[PDB]
Amino acid sequence: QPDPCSDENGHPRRCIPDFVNAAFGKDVRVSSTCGRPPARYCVVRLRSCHLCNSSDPKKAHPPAFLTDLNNPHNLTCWQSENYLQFPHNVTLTLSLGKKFEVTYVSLQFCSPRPESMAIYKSMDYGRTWVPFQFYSTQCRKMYNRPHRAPITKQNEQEAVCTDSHTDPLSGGLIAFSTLDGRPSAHDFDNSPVLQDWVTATDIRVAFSRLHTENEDDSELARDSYYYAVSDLQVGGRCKCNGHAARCVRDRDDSLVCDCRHNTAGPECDRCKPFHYDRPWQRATAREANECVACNCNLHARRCRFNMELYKLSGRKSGGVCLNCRHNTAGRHCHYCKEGFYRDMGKPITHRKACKACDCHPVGAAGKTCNQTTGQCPCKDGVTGITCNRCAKGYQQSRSPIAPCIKIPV
Amino acid sequence: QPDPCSDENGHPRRCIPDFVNAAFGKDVRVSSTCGRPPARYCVVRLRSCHLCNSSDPKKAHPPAFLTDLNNPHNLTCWQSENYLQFPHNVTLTLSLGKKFEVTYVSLQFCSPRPESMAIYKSMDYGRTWVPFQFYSTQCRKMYNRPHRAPITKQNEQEAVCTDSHTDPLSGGLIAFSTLDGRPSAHDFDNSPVLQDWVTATDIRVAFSRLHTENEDDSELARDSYYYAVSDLQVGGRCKCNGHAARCVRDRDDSLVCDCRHNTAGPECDRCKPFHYDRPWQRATAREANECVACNCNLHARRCRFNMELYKLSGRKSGGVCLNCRHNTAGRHCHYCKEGFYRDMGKPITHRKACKACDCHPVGAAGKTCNQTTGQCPCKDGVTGITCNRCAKGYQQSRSPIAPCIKIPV
Ligand SMILES: *[C@@H]1O[C@H](CO[C@@H]2O[C@@H](C)[C@@H](O)[C@@H](O)[C@@H]2O)[C@@H](O[C@@H]2O[C@H](CO)[C@@H](O)[C@H](O)[C@H]2NC(C)=O)[C@H](O)[C@H]1NC(C)=O
Ligand SMILES: *[C@@H]1O[C@H](CO[C@@H]2O[C@@H](C)[C@@H](O)[C@@H](O)[C@@H]2O)[C@@H](O[C@@H]2O[C@H](CO)[C@@H](O)[C@H](O)[C@H]2NC(C)=O)[C@H](O)[C@H]1NC(C)=O
Ligand SMILES: *[C@@H]1O[C@H](CO)[C@@H](O[C@@H]2O[C@H](CO)[C@@H](O)[C@H](O)[C@H]2NC(C)=O)[C@H](O)[C@H]1NC(C)=O
Ligand SMILES: *[C@@H]1O[C@H](CO)[C@@H](O[C@@H]2O[C@H](CO)[C@@H](O)[C@H](O)[C@H]2NC(C)=O)[C@H](O)[C@H]1NC(C)=O
Ligand SMILES: *[C@@H]1O[C@H](CO)[C@@H](O)[C@H](O)[C@H]1NC(C)=O
Ligand SMILES: *[C@@H]1O[C@H](CO)[C@@H](O)[C@H](O)[C@H]1NC(C)=O
Ligand SMILES: [Sm+3]
Ligand SMILES: [Sm+3]
Ligand SMILES: [Sm+3]
Ligand SMILES: [Sm+3]
Ligand SMILES: [Sm+3]
Ligand SMILES: [Sm+3]
Ligand SMILES: [Sm+3]
Ligand SMILES: [Sm+3]
Repeated sequence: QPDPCSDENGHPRRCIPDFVNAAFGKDVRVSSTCGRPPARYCVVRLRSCHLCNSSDPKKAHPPAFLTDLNNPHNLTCWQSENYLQFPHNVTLTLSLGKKFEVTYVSLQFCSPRPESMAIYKSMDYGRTWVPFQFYSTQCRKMYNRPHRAPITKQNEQEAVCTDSHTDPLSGGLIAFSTLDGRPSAHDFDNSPVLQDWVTATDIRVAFSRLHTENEDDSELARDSYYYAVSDLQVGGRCKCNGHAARCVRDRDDSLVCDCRHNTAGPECDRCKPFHYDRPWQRATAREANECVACNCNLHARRCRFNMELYKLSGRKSGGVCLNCRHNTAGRHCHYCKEGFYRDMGKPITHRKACKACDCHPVGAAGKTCNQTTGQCPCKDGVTGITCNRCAKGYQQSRSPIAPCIKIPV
Repeated sequence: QPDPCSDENGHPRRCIPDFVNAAFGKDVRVSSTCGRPPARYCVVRLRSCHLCNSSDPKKAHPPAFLTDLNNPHNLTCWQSENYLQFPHNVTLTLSLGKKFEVTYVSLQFCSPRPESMAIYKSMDYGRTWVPFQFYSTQCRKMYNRPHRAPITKQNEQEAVCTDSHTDPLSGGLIAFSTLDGRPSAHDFDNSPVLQDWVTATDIRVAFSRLHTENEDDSELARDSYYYAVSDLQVGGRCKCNGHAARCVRDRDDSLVCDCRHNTAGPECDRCKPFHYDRPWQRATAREANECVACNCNLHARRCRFNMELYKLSGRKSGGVCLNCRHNTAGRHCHYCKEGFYRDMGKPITHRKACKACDCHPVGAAGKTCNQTTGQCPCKDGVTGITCNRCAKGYQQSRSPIAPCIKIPV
């Protein structure tokens, strides 16, 4: 069970959390639940009505039932409140509290499937919602949607209406594939819009009309106007952009990717401090697109990225250093500032590879060193890096203006 | 009659003024002169006394007579006042008002030569005097001097006493050679002390006892106790140290060498402004020892000499420049100061052969040029003297930190 982000040889490798039913176990918020106050429900010569009493445990159908274990034997099932009018839309809302890549959303009913329902998603933690899938026989009437609309390479963030659900009365499932039907699911791994389509922080499914005049017209309701669902599932992985092997509870229970590849953020959607030599790209299966640290030769704490710099190279590197501290300067603090010179004995990384100009006042003709070698501008007859000694064939005078005069012969 | 200081080829040549009788024509100052009031003088069986009357022109003997033309015929002669006691010293003082190199001092008497006289000189324009020559029979008694003292190579600034004058009564000369007798007159041209010995700004000759008991003891005087001199001469040249062809009247009649060889002063005893590359030596017959101008490549008005500098070379040059003005510096203002660089197009002498560092702010890694070539410290990929253009194989970025990034291939 090795590190999935760490390739063999300690290298980077794209990594994504286990695929899960994110709904499982989690508490779902339903607009209507039978049992409060207790009331009998007929179950349709099929009329065998039983009691839904919320208090009475063995005869209750709470929303908890929606998500717990479902085995055909001793199966368990939530049930909406009864005698629904027509205008109704009964809603189940699920809040993951983290961005997810959802592959499917599936419900299994104990009641007959709705004639109209609609799946929604929140990308924004519950403030606004988006059409995900529509199900109805009368598409244009109920949801104002073309029936079985086509999905071009454009307009493939389209939430379609379909009669697929209409096929049953004793129960049965209706499941929604997010990727199915889209043209660009060939290579989702590098699809910018399908990677956005399959993202949700909350999920909401809203039944809006039941499967019913022959007896008595179309108006008032009866014991059998209710919905029941046994198992809700949203299948998908935690949204980590491939830079994390799992999600996990942060400080203060805000579930978040355990980020890797020198990425940070809740979705690993960015690079980690001082790791800005390369732009944050989402990890594909080909290149793990980790965040490589800029290089400052140990003379800068902070760092910055320039995209031109990246583009101007072979898309190799674009990092930049800030306030080079040890009398260094340059993009990478690579060279020694004016007024100093590269101490060649120390290595550039060393705190003190930049040494100062204690050049000779009389000897040298200037104050500033060569910024590599240290050589000061020697007066005509003086030699040395400091210009602190007369060339051979010259004699030291007491004069500051000119020491080291020519001996002739 | 060409320039004697200017050798053929316009070169330097030692030059000295015409040799002269400096006393000639000049007014002499005598302590005693007969004629005021008129009195008869006996001239010694020789007693043929005539009249000295200062007013009476044809019978006067003023000091003017001492120096004017002297031809044996119609000769002319000054005469001291008469009836001199013994203590007397009668003095003739001559003031040249300029330093001279005197070869001889000669007097010709109409009276009998003194038994004691003494020649003196002033080197200091009349304040103090120095023994030059002594003449007496009683040397130790009169002048307190050894008779015919010898003249070593040392102690050859000695003023000797001699009986040379004693050999006559009707007249006759007594002349004094300054150089005669000295050992170092072989090469006076390069003798430091004989060149000093023969120097005088004033000359004074003092008769102190006459050439007389057989008749009447030794006490009171008679008509014939007087001195008379016909021609006084001091022979010599104007003291120019060989750097001037003649002396001549300055502003305000202060006679002075017309100095040459880039020398100045009254005696040409020094070098002329900004001509201090070589110490002032007196011109010998071998080397004219002119004053060579120091070199400042036209960037300094003033200049100075260092003797160490001269000694440190092959006694070649020792000049130094002051406040190099055109952003130059150095002994000769030879190089360009820091913050500038030698404009190689102009010649060093040009006002503007020092050009400034308008180096590139982004391109170059420093503010200061090479002080010869101008090259600034180029950042890694930039080329140019200003570092104002990217090297080939590099692409200009908008970044100040690093423009001119590597194109790879
Ligand atoms: C069911 O849904 C829509 C609205 O969706 C939600 O309904 C509730 C379950 C609750 O979640 C609300 O916050 C949502 O608005 C119903 O009709 C719409 O709701 C607005 C309420 O602001 C109402 O004014 C309009 O009739 C509708 N607005 C828009 C923009 O369409 C409706 O009852 C059901 N929908 C269908 C298609 O039957
Ligand atoms: C003649 O000379 C000396 C002094 O020389 C000068 O005498 C005058 C002509 C006048 O020029 C003075 O200014 C000079 O001093 C006579 O004796 C000396 O003179 C000083 C006077 O200050 C006197 O006190 C001393 O006797 C002498 N001083 C010294 C230092 O010797 C003297 O009359 C004559 N000399 C001889 C040798 O006979
Ligand atoms: C430091 O010295 C270097 C090396 O001399 C300077 O750059 C060189 O100048 C020579 C001059 O002959 C050229 O031949 C080289 O091509 C240059 N090499 C480079 C620019 O890498 C440089 O200008 C000096 N810099 C400082 C700050 O003194
Ligand atoms: C100006 O540049 C010169 C020439 O590069 C510097 O002196 C030379 O440095 C090189 C380095 O490779 C040596 O090989 C030469 O021997 C040096 N020549 C000299 C000293 O004459 C000099 O230090 C620089 N001066 C300034 C003011 O920038
Ligand atoms: C529902 O069950 C609770 C708990 O036993 C009880 O209080 C209530 O009476 C029941 N209601 C009916 C209608 O049986
Ligand atoms: C000297 O000459 C002047 C001018 O002739 C005269 O005044 C004076 O009397 C003369 N003295 C004697 C003593 O002859
Ligand atoms: Sm590998
Ligand atoms: Sm696993
Ligand atoms: Sm269940
Ligand atoms: Sm009926
Ligand atoms: Sm010649
Ligand atoms: Sm001549
Ligand atoms: Sm005469
Ligand atoms: Sm007698």
